[PDB]
Amino acid sequence: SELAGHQTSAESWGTGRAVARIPRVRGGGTHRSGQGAFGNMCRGGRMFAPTK
Amino acid sequence: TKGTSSFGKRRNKTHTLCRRCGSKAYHLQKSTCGKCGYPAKRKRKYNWSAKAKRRNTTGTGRMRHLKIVYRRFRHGFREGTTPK
Amino acid sequence: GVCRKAAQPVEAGLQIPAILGILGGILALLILILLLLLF
Amino acid sequence: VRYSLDPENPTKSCKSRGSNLRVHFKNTRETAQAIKGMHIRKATKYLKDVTLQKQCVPFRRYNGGVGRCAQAKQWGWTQGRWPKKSAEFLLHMLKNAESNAELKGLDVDSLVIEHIQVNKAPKMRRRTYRAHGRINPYMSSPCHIEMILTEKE
Amino acid sequence: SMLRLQKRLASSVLRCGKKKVWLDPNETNEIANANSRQQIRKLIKDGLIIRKPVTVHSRAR
Amino acid sequence: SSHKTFRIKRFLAKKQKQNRPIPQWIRMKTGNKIRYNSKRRHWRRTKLGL
RNA sequence: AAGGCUAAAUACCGGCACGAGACCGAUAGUCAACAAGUACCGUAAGGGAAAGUUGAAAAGAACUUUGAAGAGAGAGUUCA
RNA sequence: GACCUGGGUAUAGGGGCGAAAGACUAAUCGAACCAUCUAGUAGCUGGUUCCCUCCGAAGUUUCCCUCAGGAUAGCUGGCG
RNA sequence: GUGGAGCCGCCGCAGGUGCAGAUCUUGGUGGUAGUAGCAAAUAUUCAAACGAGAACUUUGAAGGCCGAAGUGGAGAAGGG
RNA sequence: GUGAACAGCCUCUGGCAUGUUGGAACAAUGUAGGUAAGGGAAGUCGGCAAGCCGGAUCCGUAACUUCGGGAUAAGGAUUG
RNA sequence: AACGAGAUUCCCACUGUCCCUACCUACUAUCCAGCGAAACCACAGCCAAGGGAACGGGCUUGGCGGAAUCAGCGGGGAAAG
RNA sequence: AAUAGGGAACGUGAGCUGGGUUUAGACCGUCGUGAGACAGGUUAGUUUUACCCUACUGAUGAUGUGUUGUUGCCAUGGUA
Ligand SMILES: O=C(c1ccc(-n2nnc3cccnc32)cc1)N(c1ncccc1Cl)[C@@H]1CCCNC1
Ligand SMILES: [Mg+2]
Ligand SMILES: [Mg+2]
Ligand SMILES: [Zn+2]
Repeated sequence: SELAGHQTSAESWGTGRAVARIPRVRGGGTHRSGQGAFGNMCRGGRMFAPTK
Repeated sequence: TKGTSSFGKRRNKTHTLCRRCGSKAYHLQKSTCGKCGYPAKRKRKYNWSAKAKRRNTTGTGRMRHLKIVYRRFRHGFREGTTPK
Repeated sequence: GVCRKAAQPVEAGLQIPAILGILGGILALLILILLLLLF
Repeated sequence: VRYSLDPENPTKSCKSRGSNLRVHFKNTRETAQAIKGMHIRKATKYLKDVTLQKQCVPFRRYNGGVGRCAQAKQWGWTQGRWPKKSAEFLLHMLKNAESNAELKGLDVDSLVIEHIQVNKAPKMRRRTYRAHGRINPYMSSPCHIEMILTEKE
Repeated sequence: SMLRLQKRLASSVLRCGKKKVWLDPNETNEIANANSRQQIRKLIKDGLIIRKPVTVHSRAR
Repeated sequence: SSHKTFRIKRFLAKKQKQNRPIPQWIRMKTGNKIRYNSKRRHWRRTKLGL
């Protein structure tokens, strides 16, 4: 994965509401509302040191 | 009164649906458009939103007259009738 | 008809109230009880 | 289909089935304990008096908050409740358990309910509306049943 | 056997409110037949839907 | 609104025709897997925005 | 010097076609193997998913019984 | 009555607007929202996935806008 | 025991190579639990019908309520 | 209709089933509405809460005062 | 002077604020019929002293211990957010 | 008669009350060029959840005695 795996625009919650500080996606609506964004941990995310 | 009793005064629309882009963006007070910038001559595309090109590049419509170029070109733009 | 409500409609929808059910709970700092702890 | 513990006297023991019938689980399970091992024409006469609140059904396992009643002293227990919908459906198909039995040529007046079980169904959803703009699910909990009726000889 | 249609169609042809209309429940499978407006005007002529006049509000006292 | 212009009610004619169940025989056909129309806009649940 | 022209060797992650891969195998691979920039949200800029598999063949359970129907019991199809 | 109210129009982020509270500007304001630069930096918390066998410590020196950290020696292991 | 079409040993080579934790991520399911709850604005009752089935439907008779700044009759905007 | 009145209360014209459910019993604890002998703020940070007076007529009106006010002052008497 | 949902003190009238509580009604709560969530959750739950990271529920030594439960209850769980 | 001193997470907020302290408004005094500071002063200022186990208070109970009932005794525990 060259560089793109990051075409999902998101940010961390930034406060201790009750979830982890991982970036969460924006908006509302669909099932990809507050799910996990990029990071190696998350579903639908980027990979650890994406190969060159 | 800041919350739910203020949503009751939402009655008059602001963005009607435009004529060229057709995207619900034609701002009626300012007489312009959101996505395309309708009273301008040129089409508002930008690099900062790299997906918004992908919504409206060449190849996301019908390509009614470039299904005709991308086929007539590979024979070299013949103009004669045919042989029977 | 016979199967227009029982075999057309029973696949039509049947998950449409699950349009998630929520978008997150954006309840925005409900620690309104100002506490301030002795200073 | 395939049941649990298909019968040891296979010609002379009947069986029925109902699937995805919208009742509670915890009220269809615990009306099935109370008729387990009972003669059918007394069990049919039992479930009528449940719905008419004459002769209750004790709750032995799912006894959370269930108010007491006096008719449960027959079954050695202090808590009871009278399910007039749960003891309707498995009244409605003990009708259909013996409707198959004499179709197989079995004398129904010697049948006793040998086996009966209740097992849950995929919980179908709809939604509630709560405080501070939150949503929670009203989940129905329907249940399957399964039963074996055996003549005693 | 709904009669809500006849309750509505009568109270525009009798010029009256929806309350005041309609006595006589004996020809129920006759008044459920006519769902038109011209076939509902025979039931007034046959006297099966009546006007049932106004409640009293005497100014005597 | 009931004071609507022309370019709305030839838009509302399009979002009324395409809000319709499927014919039943096309579920039987070769090489499909669709079994119910999912684009059915229900007029109280989901709204258009003009 | 303060006027001008010029192929080649060269750069290509958009385009039409292609060919191959010590790759990934459906929570992976692009977001999208399916009616995906679609359903949906937002006034708007914009944000944006879920969802592949019966069998070799529909041969998709005729017919009989119970029940208002859902659903069972038999019968049957199939090596299953 | 320095009154209340519908629609039209004007004013846009270091800017609008304010009979002045740093109020209000789409539930967001002592600087709105959307997208990119950007996976921004972190001497700081949280985590860091198989087994056996051998060896197995350190919190001290000197200096630093050093005192929650690093350099240097000390102590350790592996190789000879 | 199921399963129905691919798989493994050995010498070497190459890794997106091994999970109990990260208020991990997606998905699933309990315990709580047949519990909390179905309590703002007075109020229903009798017979008949259609019906497999009636406290909630219709029809009547009575009892009532809103009471002309309406719980009525009509439009704008919005909804399509 | 009453009343100064589009006040509150009740009724006709015109609407509806008491507001997303009923059946039985009438414990505590609340929630909303009331009453209480004798004392009358002793309660409490605090006369908070609740109570009291409330409409009309005929009398009657002080301190102060920018000479307009205080003022429906206070204090009474009548009301079918 | 007037005026003020402005702040403070006293007086008159009044009253359950109180001395000192009591009763009655409505809607709940309660029980049944039907439908039925979330908060939260290591494992769970009797106490005294001792030591201990100096105030344990689980260890030590003692005291002791019966199923399953309902209506409450606000001491504890250094409760939960 | 006496108006003894004390402890129990400075007993006691999912028991209450908010008076002061201790947010944001404001006024004065002193300090500071100033923003502001002030165990100096005053006024105005949202007090969340028990349905979980335990403790307890009540209420059916449970085992053991063959089923069952009546009349009883009391180990203990409370204490005026
Ligand atoms: O409704 C609330 C309210 C009360 C508590 C929460 N909290 N607190 N911690 C919480 C954790 C989770 C969820 N909610 C939580 C939220 C809101 N009010 C309110 N009351 C007092 C202070 C602040 C507020 Cl906003 C209104 C205000 C006016 C009077 N009527 C009620
Ligand atoms: Mg999957
Ligand atoms: Mg004794
Ligand atoms: Zn446009």
